[PDB]
Amino acid sequence: EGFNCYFPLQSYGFQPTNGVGYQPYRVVVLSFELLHAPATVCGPKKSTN
Amino acid sequence: PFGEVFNATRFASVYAWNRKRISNCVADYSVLYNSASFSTFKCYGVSPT
Amino acid sequence: GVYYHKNNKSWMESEFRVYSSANNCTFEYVSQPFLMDLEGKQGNFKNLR
Ligand SMILES: *[C@@H]1O[C@H](CO)[C@@H](O[C@@H]2O[C@H](CO)[C@@H](O)[C@H](O)[C@H]2NC(C)=O)[C@H](O)[C@H]1NC(C)=O
Repeated sequence: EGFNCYFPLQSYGFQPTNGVGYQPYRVVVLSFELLHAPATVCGPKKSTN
Repeated sequence: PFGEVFNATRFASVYAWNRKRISNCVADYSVLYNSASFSTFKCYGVSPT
Repeated sequence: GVYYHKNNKSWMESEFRVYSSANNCTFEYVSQPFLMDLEGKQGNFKNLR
C-alpha cells in the first residue's frame, strides 16, 4: 500500500447524522428467466375445469 | 511544458497562488509517477490512470 | 509604417502601435516560414494573392 499501491476494499461512514443522500439504502433485486422451461413459480389462481 | 511548472525553484503562497494557462499542446500521465513519488496523486470524476 | 532612410536604403518599422496590450491570449501561433520582396518601387501589380 505504498506509492502506486492502492487498497481495493472500502469502508462506509454510516451514522444517523449524515446527509439524506449519504444515508445507506438496502436494495433487493429480483431477476427471473423468461419462461424458457415449464417451471413452477407463479401467483394465486384457480384451476378451471 | 509540465516539467518547467513541476520542477521550479519557488512557488507562490496559498493566498496568492499562481494561475497559469495550458493551451494547444499535449499532456501526459506516465511522466508523473516514474520516480516522482509525490505525497498524494488523485482525481475526481475520472480515474487518473 | 516603413521609412526610406538616406543613410541606409532599407524599410524599417517606425510605429508598431497597432494595439495597447493583451489581457490574456487564448491562442498564439507562427505560420510556416516564407520570404518577402520589401520593395517600394512604383509599378503595376506584378502578383495577385
Ligand atoms: C524534472 O523532474 C523529473 C523527475 O520528477 C526529471 O525526469 C527524470 O528523467 C530521467 C530520464 O531517464 C529519469 O531519471 C526519470 O524519468 C526522471 N526522474 C527520476 C528522478 O527518475 C526531469 O529530468 C526534471 N527536469 C530537470 C531536472 O530539468
